Order: sequence, then C-alpha cells, then structure tokens
Amino acid sequence: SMNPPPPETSNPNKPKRQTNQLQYLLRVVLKTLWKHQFAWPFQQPVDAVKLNLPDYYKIIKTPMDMGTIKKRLENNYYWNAQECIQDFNTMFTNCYIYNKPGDDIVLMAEALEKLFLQKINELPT
Repeated sequence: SMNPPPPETSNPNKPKRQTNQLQYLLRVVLKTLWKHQFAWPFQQPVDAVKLNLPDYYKIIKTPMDMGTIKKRLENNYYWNAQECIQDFNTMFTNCYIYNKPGDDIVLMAEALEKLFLQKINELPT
C-alpha cells in the first residue's frame, strides 16, 4: 500500500547523448502528449496512497509516467531514442495491465497512445 521510490531520472555514471531523435522525443512527442486534456493522470508517478490503490505496486513492477520521462529528457538521461520509446510503452502497458477495458483511465491512455504512434511514425532518421 506504500509508494516506492520513483524511477531514477539522474545517474552520473550512465553514458548520455542528445541525438536528433531524442530531441524529437522531447520537442514533438512529449510536448504533444503533455499538453493533451487527458495527460493529467500520467504527468507524475502513480500515488497509490492518495488514490487508494494499495495493490498498484504489487501488480506494476516497472512503473513509468510522463513526469519521469520529461525529467529524463530534460536531464539528457538517455543514450538512444529506443530507451525513451520503451518508457512510453511501459507507461501505456502498465495502465492496461492494472485497469479494465473501457475504464476512463484506459480511454485516456488510448488517446495519448494514438498520438504517440502518430508522432513516432515520423521519427527522423
């Protein structure tokens, strides 16, 4: 029922890059999803205490959220675009795992994921 430490956003010994694809992931992908009307549940780690979801972190063992992704991008945490794309997909998958089809939160994730897919379809070479 308690919250775990959040995913790390800083690790000085992890090697880092600022590739054109990573810049696109921040300036296009993250920015588009972050401003969406349905972004709010995904803008920070799930607070299982405040939301009264005592089983959330029993089921979700690789938590991820756009607040974490935003900090990772702004902090140049990643080596490549695939790492960041994986974080987005982990976020969506966690939502679908924990919740039920048709739940409001699932419809919200689906809308954000549709935009995600549209933007990553134009990921620059």
